[PDB]
Amino acid sequence: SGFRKMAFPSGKVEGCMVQVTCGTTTLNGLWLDDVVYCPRHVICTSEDMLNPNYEDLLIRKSNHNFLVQAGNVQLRVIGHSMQNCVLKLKVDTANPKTPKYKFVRIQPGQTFSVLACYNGSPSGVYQCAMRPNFTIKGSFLNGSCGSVGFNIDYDCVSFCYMHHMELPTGVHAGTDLEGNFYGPFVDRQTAQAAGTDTTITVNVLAWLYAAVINGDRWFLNRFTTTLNDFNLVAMKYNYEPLTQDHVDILGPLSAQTGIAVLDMCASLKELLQNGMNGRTILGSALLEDEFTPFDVVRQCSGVTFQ
Amino acid sequence: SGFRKMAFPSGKVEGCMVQVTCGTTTLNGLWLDDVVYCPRHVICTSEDMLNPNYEDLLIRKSNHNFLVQAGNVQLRVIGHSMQNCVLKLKVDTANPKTPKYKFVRIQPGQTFSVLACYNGSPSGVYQCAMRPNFTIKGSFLNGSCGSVGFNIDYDCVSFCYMHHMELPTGVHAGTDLEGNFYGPFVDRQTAQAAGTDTTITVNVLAWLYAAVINGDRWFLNRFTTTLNDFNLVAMKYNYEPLTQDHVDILGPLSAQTGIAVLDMCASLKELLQNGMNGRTILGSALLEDEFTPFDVVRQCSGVTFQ
Ligand SMILES: [Zn+2]
Ligand SMILES: [Zn+2]
Repeated sequence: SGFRKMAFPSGKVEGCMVQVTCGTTTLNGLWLDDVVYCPRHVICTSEDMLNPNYEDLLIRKSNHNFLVQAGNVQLRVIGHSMQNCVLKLKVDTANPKTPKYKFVRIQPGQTFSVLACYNGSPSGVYQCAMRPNFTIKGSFLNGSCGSVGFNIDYDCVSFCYMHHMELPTGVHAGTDLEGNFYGPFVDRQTAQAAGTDTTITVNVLAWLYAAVINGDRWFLNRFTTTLNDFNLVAMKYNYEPLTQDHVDILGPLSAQTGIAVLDMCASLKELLQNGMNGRTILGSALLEDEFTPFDVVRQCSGVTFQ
Repeated sequence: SGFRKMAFPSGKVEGCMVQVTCGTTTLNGLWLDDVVYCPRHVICTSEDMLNPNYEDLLIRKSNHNFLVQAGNVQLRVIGHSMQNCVLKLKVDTANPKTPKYKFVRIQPGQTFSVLACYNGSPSGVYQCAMRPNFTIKGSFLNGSCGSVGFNIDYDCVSFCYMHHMELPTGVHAGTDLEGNFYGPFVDRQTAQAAGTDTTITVNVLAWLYAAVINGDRWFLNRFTTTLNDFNLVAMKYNYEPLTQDHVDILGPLSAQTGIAVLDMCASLKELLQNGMNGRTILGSALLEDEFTPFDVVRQCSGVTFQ
């Protein structure tokens, strides 16, 4: 029993981590097989990214302006290519310590674990969601660029995010593992647009099911609703509105608890509409939205495999 | 910038983890050098722990009623001894994958990371505090016994906790790595006393400093106080009262922010005494107490080494 926001174990990743140092400016890369993945602004000492022209900067660099460290050596680089916002760094050896992976483009609302790193060394691991405006609300100090975010199920790591920048208003932006930003963001030091951060409605509902499972089943009430109904309260309070894919994802949670998705929607509104002040759900004074319906089925219910 | 409750990277530990299976009943152990550490109630199928006599149970077992699994094999056990609430399981090989460690008896108020495991395999990692009543507010399903909690600084793992039981009221109890429970608890299935869970006052203060650092410096107010003053509000609201070791631990935080420990105490009271409703601190609607002053200095300030 209990409910914690767990990260995936990070061992499979701590040994894909390396240092990438161009001239100056030191940051992290991901060493898989015989390649190293890193933010292309490693090559920026030029006029900074107050207006950088990456393709013209990158041509002053040769194959061996690029030193990496993996615990202790070099790795010698026998090639490079810029691929949207990522560098690749062809090295001479395959990482003995590479596991099964894919890259994937997570879509907002979903969760991953971040292994925060500084010049190649693990600092910590935390769980996060990609906000509906494709930013993450992270914890990153200077030197953490290139840190990555991953999912696991088997012994198979599904790398999904690479940290690139801190926005001028405290939030974090990055790429998938082939260098396309999430969101409209660019890897320049300019003030970057950023829309409305919505609450991930489907995730809040998963968490209210967790609360019922793990003891706290007394935010429920005696009313019920339609999806059109709830969405007009939803839309109003800055929640992502729900459709039919959400209701079906919630399926077995409604089954193990014996509560219709729609009656759960029904009690959330009274929390969203006329609520405000007092009690407690699974230990939070807020509605949490960084658990997906799968995160819950794990922390309570339905084993995975290993 | 930002502030997250990070766990330590768990790779160093995922490879100290093994399965221990007696007859039936399967749970986790810790495989260090040529020894395996596990809850002694692995040997309980006897009348259950509704009243178990461990020393008489343990004598029906021989050296090789005890099978462990480490990823794939056995480890053959060439000895055993019961040491308070832990088993040891003398095995024939040293874990090739053991790192630098100690055992330590954490004291309430401090934090560690938990690697939640099931029959030898990692599920996840989360950060927690030992509550002042020597329980932890965890997330543990059936089969997680033997999961452990650890601290890191170097490449040196300081194992500090081993999960033993779930109390009848939802909370978790365990031992240090030489088998003495934290708290007055016993490894029997009986209703176990459990005193008042206090808020770790010194940790709340560390977190309010983090909020000032990481943007949120407007819970501060125009008053000040004495330690005797605050403690009488403190005592009243079920906070651990502060002394002089707390004030000094908070030292450099007061230095980087330019705020006297006592003026911080001063604003907390207005939050503790006449407060109630509205705003937001570092994203929480509650006063968080699972960051120690060291956890903060890390997530913001003062690197460690590696
Ligand atoms: Zn970067
Ligand atoms: Zn146990």
